[PDB]
Amino acid sequence: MKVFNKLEEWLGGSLFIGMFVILVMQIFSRQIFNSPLIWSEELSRLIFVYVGLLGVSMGIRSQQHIMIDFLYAKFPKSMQKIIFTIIQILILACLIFFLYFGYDLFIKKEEIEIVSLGISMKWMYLALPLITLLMLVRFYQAYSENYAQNKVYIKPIFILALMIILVLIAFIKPELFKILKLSNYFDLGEMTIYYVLIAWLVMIFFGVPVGWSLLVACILYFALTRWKVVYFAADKLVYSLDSFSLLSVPFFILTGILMNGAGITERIFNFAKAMLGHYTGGMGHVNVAASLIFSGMSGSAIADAGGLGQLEIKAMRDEGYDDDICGGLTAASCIIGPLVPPSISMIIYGVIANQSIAKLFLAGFVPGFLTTIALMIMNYFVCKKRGYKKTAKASPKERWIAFKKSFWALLTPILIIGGIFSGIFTPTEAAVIATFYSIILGGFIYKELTVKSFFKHCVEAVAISGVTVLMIMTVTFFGDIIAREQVAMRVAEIFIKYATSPMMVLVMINLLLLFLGMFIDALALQFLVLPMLIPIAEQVGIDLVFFGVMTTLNMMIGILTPPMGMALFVVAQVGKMSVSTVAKGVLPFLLPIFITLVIITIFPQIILFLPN
Amino acid sequence: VQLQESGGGLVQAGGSLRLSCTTSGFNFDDYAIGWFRQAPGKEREGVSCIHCTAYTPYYARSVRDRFTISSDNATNTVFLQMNNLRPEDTAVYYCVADATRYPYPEFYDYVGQGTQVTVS
Ligand SMILES: CCCCCCCCCCCCCCCCCCCC(=O)O[C@H](COC(=O)CCCCCCCCCCCCCC)COP(=O)(O)OCCN
Ligand SMILES: CCCCCCCCCCCCCCCCCCCC(=O)O[C@H](COC(=O)CCCCCCCCCCCCCC)COP(=O)(O)OCCN
Ligand SMILES: CC(=O)N[C@H]1[C@H]([C@H](O)[C@H](O)CO)O[C@](O)(C(=O)O)C[C@@H]1O
Ligand code: NA
Ligand code: NA
Ligand code: NA
Repeated sequence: MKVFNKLEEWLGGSLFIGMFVILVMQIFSRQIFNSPLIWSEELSRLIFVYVGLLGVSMGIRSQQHIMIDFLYAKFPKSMQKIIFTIIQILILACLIFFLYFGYDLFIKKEEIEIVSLGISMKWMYLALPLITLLMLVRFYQAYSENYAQNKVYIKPIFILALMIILVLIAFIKPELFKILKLSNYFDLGEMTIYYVLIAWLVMIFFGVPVGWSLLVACILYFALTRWKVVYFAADKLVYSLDSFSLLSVPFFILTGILMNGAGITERIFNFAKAMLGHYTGGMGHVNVAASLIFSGMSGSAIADAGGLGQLEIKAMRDEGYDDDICGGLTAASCIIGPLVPPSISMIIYGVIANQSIAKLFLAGFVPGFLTTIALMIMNYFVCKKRGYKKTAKASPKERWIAFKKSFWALLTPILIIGGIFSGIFTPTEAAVIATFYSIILGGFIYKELTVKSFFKHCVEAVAISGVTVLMIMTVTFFGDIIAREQVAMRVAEIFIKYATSPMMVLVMINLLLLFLGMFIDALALQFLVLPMLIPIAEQVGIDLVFFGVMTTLNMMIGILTPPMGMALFVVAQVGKMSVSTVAKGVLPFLLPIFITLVIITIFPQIILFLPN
Repeated sequence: VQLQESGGGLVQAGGSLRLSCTTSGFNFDDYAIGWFRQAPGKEREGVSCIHCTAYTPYYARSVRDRFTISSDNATNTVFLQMNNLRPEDTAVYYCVADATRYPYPEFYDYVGQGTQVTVS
């Protein structure tokens, strides 16, 4: 049918709306009057497990899980089909692992009780084997399309036969899999983790998605050493999503969608263009100020670019500005988004590094302002050098009309930044209240958000968060494997041997990150270098909150370096200009970002003031 | 394969206990040896192991930097020195050994009698 093809959409959207209603009810019933709800947080997390797995299924269907195509794209087309076929087979193996070891967890936890809900801790573990049945469907469909475009090599009836045969064997005669147990053939000793690492990099640079490559590495490690333990480690695939902090990822995404779509990001631009814009090169000041004001609501740089680039480039080209600077400044000012709170990069860091997210937000607040000031100064110098004509000052009436129109919008950051700092809201409650306020703004104060549009925004927020949920729940699985083998300790010993002072350690880490971000995306790198770099930073005495801020700023540079820059591509799309023009025009504005990175690296006390 | 524990009992907060495990019946160097902990009413948790990891002994996150595991491969003995014992370490410590050298002491094949450690 068609209601089955669009099933995760209407199921995840409805579950997300229900979770949002439960959380807002909890917040109101706890703040307005003293009557806390005991069943709200656990019910919300139970719903979010299903929501995240439905998002993962959507990502499997759309083939929109993060991969590294730097070396894969350079392969000849004839040799590019065998690799893709092997990648599809590996994804199938991961899905069968999910199904079998989720059914085992579901059947092994029928006696554990959820104290607040009074329900068994299996309705949370029922999600993994259940949604996987959808994933095996959406996978096969996704394969059937690939053979239609000459992208795979095996006819999609042999894949179906293999899938059903493997599922039947898994649920009937699992012992037939003991042939594949690699510990019966290879005895690599205690140095197996370094053979499942070079075999994890070979997969990661051959085009296998990050989330699936991590799981294949875990499978290889547990097959080579001892399979009997994988039954107990697989639990990390489920309770990693039972996190109250992680709920702030699909909400902070949604509050970045309900503002571009509800037209609240244009009133802010009008306010910035009214107050500023009559300065020396003020059409770049309005750009940076709009980015700064919008960074208090969104948490992604690509959202900032896609929501403000057309307006900013149009306003700048209505004043005679060159194409290069128009495309470069609107790309360089994106990075203010994931720095000023809220930010999804810092939420991911706090999840991976087990750090407080409120303190990460407070720490990253200041570098956002520093970067904004540096970008404004560099833009002023560039414009005064190029001799752009100063635009006439707006009348004292337009500057007030714009503010009066875009007045309720400006209060959104005060809810978040002033709510987390004051201690009234936890970051997840801040996300829920911000989403509720954005709904009120776009539906009852500005009257531009319908119900179908709101549901579509919820569905696409679920879809976007589902591609990070998979990586979260597989990096949690891989991290314990990599941390019991003490690999980070060995790498830290090597780093200290080659770099003596801790400042040299910071410099070398920054250089490695800068080199890698040129060819690797900022999201396919946070789950590749951070899980191993965080323990090294902890060992060499680096503060983890400061390290998180520094790594976020170092990876936000990576979307501007033009071997592979997402911000450059987005700005090129929205500005109707070549990627090369944007890449060449952003070079003048990389210098202030480097200056900010240096002065926060060698002055750590700047970052750690608001948290402390 | 036989493993017998030694040392234990009750101490205050920071008693710096010293558990020992005298083991026989195998090759001391080819077998990964270690200790795991089971609380009075909790799932077993791995504590430490030698010969498991390639370079350095494995330590649990909550026993790191205050537990040290040492070898005595002349009398075939494994020592676990615990310092700064928090009142949450009241449990039973079991000495384990396994032919597979991987840092998972709670899933090791062989296990000793165990010793009660109380911290008040
Ligand atoms: C046209 C050509 C196309 C080729 C297609 C190839 C298809 C096969 C691909 C792999 C299939 C998925 C494997 C991963 C998921 C495994 C599912 C769980 C299996 C399982 O638990 O079996 C145990 C035994 O198997 C075990 O002991 C597990 C061993 C296998 C685990 C994975 C090993 C790595 C993958 C192998 C790579 C090399 C070969 C590649 C072809 C249980 O048995 P029990 O008695 O212990 O439990 C029962 C008492 N509790
Ligand atoms: C973003 C993607 C990844 C970014 C980083 C890599 C980018 C470029 C990729 C090219 C490869 C660069 C080097 C990485 C090697 C990873 C595996 C290290 C293990 C290794 O090969 O040496 C071991 C020696 O142990 C030792 O004494 C050395 C241990 C060194 C451990 C380093 C592990 C890093 C894994 C990557 C994590 C991400 C980066 C974090 C810094 C075992 O030797 P063998 O068993 O192969 O012996 C072969 C003879 N039979
Ligand atoms: C577009 C893409 O593939 N990756 C981008 C991700 C995704 O938008 C993710 O879904 C949400 O973090 O966001 C960034 O990390 C960000 O703005 O901070 C930049 C990165 O280039
Ligand atoms: Na932000
Ligand atoms: Na912008
Ligand atoms: Na780049």
